[PDB]
Amino acid sequence: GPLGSGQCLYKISSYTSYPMHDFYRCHTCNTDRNAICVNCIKKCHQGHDVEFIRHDRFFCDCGAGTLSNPCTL
Amino acid sequence: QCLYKISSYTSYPMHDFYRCHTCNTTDRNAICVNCIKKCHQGHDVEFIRHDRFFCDCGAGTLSNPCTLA
Ligand SMILES: [Zn+2]
Ligand SMILES: [Zn+2]
Ligand SMILES: [Zn+2]
Ligand SMILES: [Zn+2]
Ligand SMILES: [Zn+2]
Ligand SMILES: [Zn+2]
Ligand SMILES: [Zn+2]
Repeated sequence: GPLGSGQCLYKISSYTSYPMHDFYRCHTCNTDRNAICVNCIKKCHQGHDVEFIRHDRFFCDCGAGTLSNPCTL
Repeated sequence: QCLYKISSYTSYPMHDFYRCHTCNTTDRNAICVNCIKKCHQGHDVEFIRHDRFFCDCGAGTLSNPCTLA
């Protein structure tokens, strides 16, 4: 298998999957964008207009090449 | 004071990034501090701080009170 595909945890995928977290935004309660935990979104905002959001602490749209201009770094 | 205290735990799980409203072809983008300075100089940028465990609902910041407290 490719390098980094073993089952020892000292491998790249352990580090790149680690700094992620998920939360919800409720657009029904609004306009300053809020952040809501999963338990509250399911119980406190049942039937509301909700949005799932996943954050990667180190992800950068600029360096990732998703913006109109290429990253200068 | 000793660092083994509640405030150490409550300050730890935070991270910050920038949104560039000038570069709006990617909606709700996330940009690092180095890129916002060198790649988006003069753009309409917004600093955003997030706490992994913060919840506006439980915090009482929304119109209705939280039902899970
Ligand atoms: Zn909550
Ligand atoms: Zn709501
Ligand atoms: Zn950049
Ligand atoms: Zn970047
Ligand atoms: Zn920009
Ligand atoms: Zn976050
Ligand atoms: Zn709640």
